[PDB]
Amino acid sequence: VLKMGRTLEAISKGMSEMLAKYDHLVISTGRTTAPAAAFDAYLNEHGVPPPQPAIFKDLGVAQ
Amino acid sequence: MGRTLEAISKGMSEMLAKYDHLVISTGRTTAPAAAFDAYLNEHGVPPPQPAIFKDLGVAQQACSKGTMVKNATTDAADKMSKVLELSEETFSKPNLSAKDLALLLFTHLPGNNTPFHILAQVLSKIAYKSGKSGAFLDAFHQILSEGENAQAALTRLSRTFDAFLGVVPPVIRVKNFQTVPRPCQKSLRAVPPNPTIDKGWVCVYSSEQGETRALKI
Amino acid sequence: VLKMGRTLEAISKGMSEMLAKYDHLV
Amino acid sequence: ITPVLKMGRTLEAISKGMSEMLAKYDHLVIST
Amino acid sequence: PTQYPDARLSSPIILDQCDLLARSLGLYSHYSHNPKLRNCRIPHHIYRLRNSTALKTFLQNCSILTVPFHSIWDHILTSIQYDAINHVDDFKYLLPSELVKYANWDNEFLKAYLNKILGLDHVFSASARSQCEDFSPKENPYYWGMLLLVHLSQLARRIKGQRGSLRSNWKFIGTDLELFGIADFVIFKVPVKTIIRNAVSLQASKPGLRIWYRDQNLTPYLCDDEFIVSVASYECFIMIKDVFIERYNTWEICARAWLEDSDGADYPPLDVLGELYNQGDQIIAMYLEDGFKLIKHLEPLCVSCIQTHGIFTPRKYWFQSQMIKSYYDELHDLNLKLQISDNKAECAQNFIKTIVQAKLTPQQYCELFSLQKHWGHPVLYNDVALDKVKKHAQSTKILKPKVMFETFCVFKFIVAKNHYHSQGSWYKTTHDLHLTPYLRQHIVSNSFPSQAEIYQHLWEWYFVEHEPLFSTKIISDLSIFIKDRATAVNQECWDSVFDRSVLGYNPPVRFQSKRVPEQFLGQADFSLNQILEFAEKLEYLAPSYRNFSFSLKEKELNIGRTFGKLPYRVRNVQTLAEALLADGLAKAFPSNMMVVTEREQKEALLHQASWHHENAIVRGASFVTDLEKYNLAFRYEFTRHFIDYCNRCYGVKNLFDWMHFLIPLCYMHVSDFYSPPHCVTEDNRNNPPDCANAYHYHLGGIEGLQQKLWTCISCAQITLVELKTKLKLKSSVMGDNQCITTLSLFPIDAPNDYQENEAELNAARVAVELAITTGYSGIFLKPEETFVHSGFIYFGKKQYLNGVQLPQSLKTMARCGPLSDSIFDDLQGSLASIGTSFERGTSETRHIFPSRWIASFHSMLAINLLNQNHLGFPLGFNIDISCFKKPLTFSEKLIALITPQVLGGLSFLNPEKLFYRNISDPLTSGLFQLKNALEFLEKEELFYILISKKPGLADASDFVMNPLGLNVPGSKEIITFLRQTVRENITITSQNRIINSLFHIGSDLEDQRVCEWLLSSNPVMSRFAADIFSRTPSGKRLQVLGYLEGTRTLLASGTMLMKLRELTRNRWKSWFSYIDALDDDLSESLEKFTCTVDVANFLRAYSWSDVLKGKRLIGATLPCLLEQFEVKWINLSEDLREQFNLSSLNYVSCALDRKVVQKHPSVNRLAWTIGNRAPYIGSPPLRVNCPSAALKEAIEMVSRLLWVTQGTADREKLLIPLLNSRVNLDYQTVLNFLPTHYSGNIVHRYNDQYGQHSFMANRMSNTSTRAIISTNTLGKYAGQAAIDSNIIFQNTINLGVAVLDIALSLAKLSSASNVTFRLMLNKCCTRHVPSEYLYFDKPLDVDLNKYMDNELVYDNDPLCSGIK
Ligand SMILES: [Zn+2]
Repeated sequence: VLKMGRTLEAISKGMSEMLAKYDHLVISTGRTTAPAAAFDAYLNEHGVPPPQPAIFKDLGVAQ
Repeated sequence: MGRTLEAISKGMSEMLAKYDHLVISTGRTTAPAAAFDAYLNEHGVPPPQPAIFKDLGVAQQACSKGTMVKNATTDAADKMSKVLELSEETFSKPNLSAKDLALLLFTHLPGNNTPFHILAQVLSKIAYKSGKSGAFLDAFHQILSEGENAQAALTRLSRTFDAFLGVVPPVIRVKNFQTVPRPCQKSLRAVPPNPTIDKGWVCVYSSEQGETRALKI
Repeated sequence: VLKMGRTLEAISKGMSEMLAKYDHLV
Repeated sequence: ITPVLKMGRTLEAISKGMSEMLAKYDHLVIST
Repeated sequence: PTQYPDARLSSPIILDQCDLLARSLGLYSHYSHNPKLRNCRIPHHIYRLRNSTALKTFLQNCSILTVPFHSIWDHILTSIQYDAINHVDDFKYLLPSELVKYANWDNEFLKAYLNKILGLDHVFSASARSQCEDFSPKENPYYWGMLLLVHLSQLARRIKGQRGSLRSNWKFIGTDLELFGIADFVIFKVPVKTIIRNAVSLQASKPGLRIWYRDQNLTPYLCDDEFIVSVASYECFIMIKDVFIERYNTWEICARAWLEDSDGADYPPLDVLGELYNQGDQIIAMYLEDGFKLIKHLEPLCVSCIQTHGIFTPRKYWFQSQMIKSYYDELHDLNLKLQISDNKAECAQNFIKTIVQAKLTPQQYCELFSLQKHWGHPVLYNDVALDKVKKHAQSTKILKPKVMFETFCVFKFIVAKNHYHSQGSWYKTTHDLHLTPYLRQHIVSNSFPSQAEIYQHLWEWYFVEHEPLFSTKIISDLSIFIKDRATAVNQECWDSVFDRSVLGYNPPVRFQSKRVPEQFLGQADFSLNQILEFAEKLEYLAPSYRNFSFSLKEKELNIGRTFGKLPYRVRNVQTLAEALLADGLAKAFPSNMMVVTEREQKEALLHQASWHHENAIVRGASFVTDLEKYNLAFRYEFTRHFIDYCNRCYGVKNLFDWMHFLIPLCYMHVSDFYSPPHCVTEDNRNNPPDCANAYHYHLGGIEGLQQKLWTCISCAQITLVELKTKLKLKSSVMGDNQCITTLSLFPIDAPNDYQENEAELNAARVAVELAITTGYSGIFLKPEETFVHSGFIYFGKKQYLNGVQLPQSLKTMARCGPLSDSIFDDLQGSLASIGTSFERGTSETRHIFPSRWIASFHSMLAINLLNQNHLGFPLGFNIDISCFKKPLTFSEKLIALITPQVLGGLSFLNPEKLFYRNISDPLTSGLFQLKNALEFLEKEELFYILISKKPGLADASDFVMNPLGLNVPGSKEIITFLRQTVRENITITSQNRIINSLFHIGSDLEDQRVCEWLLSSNPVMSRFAADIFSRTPSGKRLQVLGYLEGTRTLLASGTMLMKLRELTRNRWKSWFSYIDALDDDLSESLEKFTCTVDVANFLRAYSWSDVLKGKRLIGATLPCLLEQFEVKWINLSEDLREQFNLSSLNYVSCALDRKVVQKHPSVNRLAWTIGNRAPYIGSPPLRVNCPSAALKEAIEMVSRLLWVTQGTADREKLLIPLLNSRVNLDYQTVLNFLPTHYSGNIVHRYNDQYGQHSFMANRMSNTSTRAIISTNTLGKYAGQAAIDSNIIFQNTINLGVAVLDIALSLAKLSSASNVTFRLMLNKCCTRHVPSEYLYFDKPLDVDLNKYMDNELVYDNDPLCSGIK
């Protein structure tokens, strides 16, 4: 029970910290998101990289 | 401990949902802190990958350590900061400089180079110096809405508006009295003892030879 | 109290999955 | 009846994952 | 032959090739920014033009230098305007005096007609100044120029149409401004002295020339030459012609209106027009292309001036202040880019001052808003166009996860809520219930949470998962693929869209085909499941499909807006995805939920504006944002979740991700034929670099690729704002603008000024919140162009000020012209275009006669112009001399223009269309109009000669396609002569399996048999036959033909030209001769009747006698309203008796409401006010969730055919052959979906049950709000003898409203004036039509079960969605 009390007091603190931090977060966009998604989707469907994958190497995604 | 457990359960579910959404949105290519800092320091511009910041101000302060040079990320953050400054009493409120205000008043007047154009310049400059340009513009618009023209509006504002009580007219330097515009020549008079704007004296023209003429409207 | 245990196990499952997803990033 | 032993077990796992999230937040988020 | 250069300007103005012409003539020009054009070798088809001797004599005594087109534009306009009167002998035909004569006669006729109909003599008086023959030639400054440019534009179209002969050219020599037209170019030639005009140098006089010649001593090139030249294209000339016609129409309408009223006419005065026209011309000449930056401000300035009219509040002037500041900011930029002194640029300031200082009423400002395109359009450069797009589509955005998260959760909540309120239960959830506690106990109890508590528990919607909705294998229309569209070429051959000589190398491969209609017929398989499979497997990501190209839009004033073109199969994927979205899921988002709040009932407003669930007042305020700037701001980080959720909702995978997966992999460029990318070479060709034209990594969206999804996301964010601020909002989306209205509640005892201020404060709170919410999504509202107002709204395509609709007539009536875009320059095409434009124009104003004059003028002009300058014949041909061997007289053309179209004449301006668009029976109204016109013309003995013409030779299918017409050769449209050719080409050039299965070998026999069978009942009913024919596979076949008609080399494919020429001569012979077409027996027989219904019945029986075979026709003839009811005036106030110059049972009663709610500017005209009334509001055991079009049409056919036949019959054997051709259901199951029946009178109740009606009068909608119509006093017709009569009680309301509106259109009203009258029923036209059934004595004997393979026609599993 005491171990449960200590674990609960740690968990609540962590949870409150995460929510308070999440209220203030902000992100910026990049140009590697959609090509990376397309690459992963193609490997998921077929198991091989899409034809003429050099452009994906140019974006630094094919890996 | 039912309450202290159920509260933790609901919040944990909420935290889980929010952070799962976050990780799915930027996943699998986001730049960690160390790589972001290394790339920025060595190249001078941030990587072409998404990044996560603690605050908007942190994004506003992301610059190379060696020299402070603006980069696309800082401009995006500064743009967003001007958006956050908005308030609902001043949404789309016109912000006008003295020159811009004079141009607007000119747009409302008929003719060209009449005495009222000079009056408009003087009033706009004086109002902008005292920080009362918005109230001046609103009073002008109100007099327009009552059904009058801009000339009567300007005269009534010269009489009654608070910012012009007991203000000496400014002094304008000219080569002679042939330099003054043609439509305003007929209105020139002799300088009164104590000229003031709320009594109808616009400005004072001082020639190269010490001769001073006061413009009366 | 059984409902509490079931909810906790579900939360742990989802947490495990989302930890795997975060492990992918770093 | 098994839920009782299983919470007692699973709160430790939840604490470990939560600790992991505090660890990962320090590397992902830029805070200089 | 079939296709000709466009009659009006519809394309962007591009002047690249002009640089190549100038280099081939030895002149200098710098139109283009592309360095490829400075040193390439000239394409041969342009280089060969320097050998023509006419062009060398035209360029005699000219300078080496040229000038741009706009710097001359001003002088061009002035020169044509003042010089066109000395060249009447060039256009001696077109007979201008006869045009004026006919227009005057037509106005007099309409005045007499309206005086007889309204029952008051002397309503319309004579202003002898507008009625004299010399009014328009002498007082309109654009008359002669307009005629000259009509003539010259026909010549120019002829010269461009020919493929280039080196001897085909035209020229015009004036006092100034010589012109010369060659293959694709027009050359303007002006004296040098008129440009310098006593100035130091050429750049001093025109500062805009410093861009071409920075600072050079130009006098060595101008001393020895008397003229200077500017080279331009054919589109520049067409734009000039368009400008003259628009200005002439506008001036004439305004002048006549101001002579009509002279106190208040809803048109700007002529002083303002003259000033704006001159100053705009000067602005364009001085600033060239940039000038359009200043001129682009006319529309927002007009709107901002309209807004300053209600109860004063300071905010009402902020928008005007912002626009003025923007205009001068622009000016200051232009003045520093060209180093212009302040004293030189007075025209721009005069332009702005002319707009602002004119103190017009809101109506005149709303009309002046329509002159935006009266100065032409700018020249476009693709690098300048793509700089903006590149900057906006590659920029980085700062996004906040919390806003994105919450708007996604709101998206899911909206979908779920619409599902629940549609089907009364939760969809089948599949997620663990423990994750969401709040939603669990609403799901278990099958209840939905209230609107107040959604915000507190918003996060819980992230975990909800469920079963798929909206099955994919059915879409409703399936005719969207056939439609015309522009596509790009495959990536192997992407250079092929450019010129070989400009490129500098020959591309190895050349492309096979491009347009949609020609490539849909070429695809051999085309399943719909195969498109789905194509998307599921991500086949497009193959290297062959990675091409994307832009193209610019036609008629705008900005630096250039782009629409995109995709390869063919990606275009199929896009069309399928958008159709799927628009049918299934876009229905849960109301994007047009708005109605004007001042026109809505108080109980409805109170119910809608209450947050939870009377002593309350509701006041609204709106603001306007621009949706055009949304497309480029969308990023994947934002839209991942919405796309994925759509994928789950349809069960498919990866379907909605196509744009974000594909676009960043393409090479973005403009497919301009003469402007390749700056830096592409032969070895560079495979992986070209970035330059000014082209770039890589487009990251945003494009203008129309995913419109449905973006609008849905916008609605979700607006709803999130509604949850946050707890205020009710109503949004509407027009084509470009979206207007949002906020509703606020006040206590009863509140001053009006306080309410006015507080409503705007609440609207501003909402606007700020929305600005933040979209800013954290990457989409930036610009507060500088947004205004908040209490009265101004866009609702339809119209503008409202405090609920008072404002006129917009010039927008549609200024484009009236002699020609339209038709086949082989058809006369009916032109006249029909004029007629439709006229009816809309009258719907948008309160002045009738000024627009009528223009319509009649252009009708007679069209006749003369096509008579002697037809493009399909040799240069001088004189159709009338070939046809009748002598020139036509004025009376013959007049009589042709009087005869209604249903009778084989050329009248498309029916006066009855001033009242309502949908006319029940066109034959009876046409006979009424013809009788009135002949009584006015004094030739009353020609009636029975003109209506009795020889019937032609028509089959049953022609009569089924045209139910309400006659068997006269002259009334038949021209497309019916080409349809047979189109079908033949379809059976030759098609490999598509769907098309080959639909147009199988024996379709003609099926058409013949079905049409013959539908007219075999003992009493024939043609409306029923037409309704049935539209739903058989023959109707689908006709629809596909209609889609495919508007094409090239399909319709086109010597002897085709000769066939068309012979058809044209035959049609003219039939139109302009009435002694040739006569049946003396028919005239002798018709001569006895006096009612118009008997005449119509006899004509229909006699004309189709061969088809009818002695049986009698029913269900077609209905009386004309203007003959059935007469206007009797009961009470008129004392102030109106002086204005109308007058000195002193079953009926509908009409009166005028004395109470006024709003008015702008005063109460002196009836169309300036609104009231309280609303007279238009007064006038299934099973249902499938997703019914296909085939099932809907099958249900409609079963319903109609069951309702027509008798109960004691053997209906089933008649129903099986029709139903087996559409769906797979048996007979009995179908009956389970029919609604309630067993009440009606077949002849009478068919027209009102299944007809198509007009729901309102063709007037502005302010009058209906003050009309008190009461249809309780017409005796036994208020269902005794009422279900069994001719009267249609929905159209009498339109007639009453229209009479009240038209009678008082010019009277000067007051607070003491009132009006009440009544419509009296007449006995001649009323008939008692007994209930009667149709008896079919034989079922259809043809196998219609042959389309089991077509999913376009057949539904193999008709009911797979929920039975519900
Ligand atoms: Zn009658």
